[PDB]
Amino acid sequence: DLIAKLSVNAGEPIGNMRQLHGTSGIPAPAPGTDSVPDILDVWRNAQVTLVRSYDWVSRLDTIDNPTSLFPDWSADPSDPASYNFAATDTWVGQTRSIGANILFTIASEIPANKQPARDLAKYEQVVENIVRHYVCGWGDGFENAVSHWEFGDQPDFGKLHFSGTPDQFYEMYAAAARAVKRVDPALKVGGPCVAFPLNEGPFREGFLDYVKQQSVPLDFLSWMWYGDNSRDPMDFRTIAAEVRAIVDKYGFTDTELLLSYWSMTGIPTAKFEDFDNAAFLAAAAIYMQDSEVDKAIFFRADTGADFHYNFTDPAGIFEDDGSQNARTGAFQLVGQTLATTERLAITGGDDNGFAALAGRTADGDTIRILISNYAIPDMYLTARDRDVFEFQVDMSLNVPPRRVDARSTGYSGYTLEIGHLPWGDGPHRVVRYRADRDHKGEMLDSHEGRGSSVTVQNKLAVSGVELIEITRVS
Repeated sequence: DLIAKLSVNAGEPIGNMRQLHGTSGIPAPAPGTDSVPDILDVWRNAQVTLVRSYDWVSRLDTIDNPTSLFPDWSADPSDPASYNFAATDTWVGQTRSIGANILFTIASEIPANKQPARDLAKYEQVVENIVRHYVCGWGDGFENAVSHWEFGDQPDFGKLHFSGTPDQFYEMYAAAARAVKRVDPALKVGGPCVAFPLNEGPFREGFLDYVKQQSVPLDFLSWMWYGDNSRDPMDFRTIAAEVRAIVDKYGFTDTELLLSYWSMTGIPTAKFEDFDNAAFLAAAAIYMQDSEVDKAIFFRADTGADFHYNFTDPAGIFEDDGSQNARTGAFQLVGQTLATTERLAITGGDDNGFAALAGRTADGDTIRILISNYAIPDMYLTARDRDVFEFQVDMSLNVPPRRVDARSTGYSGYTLEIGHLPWGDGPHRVVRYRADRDHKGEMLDSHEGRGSSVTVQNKLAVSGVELIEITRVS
């Protein structure tokens, strides 16, 4: 029995906690998409802070399409009646009602249609009034509902998401950026959602070169990463460092890095245990808290019901019927930890999958200590002959060298000493929540005590996630 030894100083912040708990997916029914469960309250309890809109039925299709935001491209682009906002309005309102911001992805109806825009001038006008609808109340719209506007989704994923040329993609990006900034310079615009971020190409170097040479705004560079071929929660930090270096190389030192998709698996035939995945995503969140990632979108916090490809994506962490499990439990405990504002020092975790993170709320009355015990499986600790991952859709991408020395320490439990509780030595409450092979994030036990220090110990086998919550008792 190997027992990890953790210590937290609860009385002094080391710095600000960074709110990286973004996600994508459909949280509740909307007109025309009413078959999905209502899980919006779970997003609220998880303290989701950012929602990518791409998986909604909220596409700006480049041909005529009833479900598109502009369904008839012959219609008057100045008339609100020409726009189809109803379902998107519902999802925007749902997202704002839980206090989350929106990353609105401007994209065609992938995969049914990936053609570029036929009429760039009209495309630009239509993008601008979509923005005005969600930012300036245009056409019975919202005020300041969408802070981030993304153009693109995996243009380098073969021709499966974009069938135009790179030049056509770049001009479309510039039109969208012009329209967003014309509505409100304070809005953030970016792209292109690189699918293969360690691969040179027209949508990495060629995209950065274009926005530089043509002086196009780029508030964030967006990209994706999945753990399919590593199962290593460290990957997101590793990739972000490399992306940061390439973006800086083009002079874009103020541009943020936005992780538009991240998941243990992104291959639609991937197989995994619920509890392994839960521990992975908690460890990944902890590791990327110290990284070049500035904003992150977990893929995907719903049932995986995909109304574009018309299947159930296994990356959807909820059960088909909306019910909960270890993944949804870990998702909530992570978000609650990331919602603290003052990060606290925790010492004794490691970089081989026993990840720990501590923080306290702004009012000082709640300490949260998040612990994931995750083990990279043995078969993923073998170095590859060649650091390229090949998969069927036949495609290939560059992957980082595997961390062959990152085998789990194999802890079976932990003891945790929290000192200097900030409200003093009076009454406090200790509550523990667990997501593992037997639990879905619910509370396991609790007690009340006194003193400015508290010691907590538990068995916590690999593939388990635990949240320790310490509160002042009134």
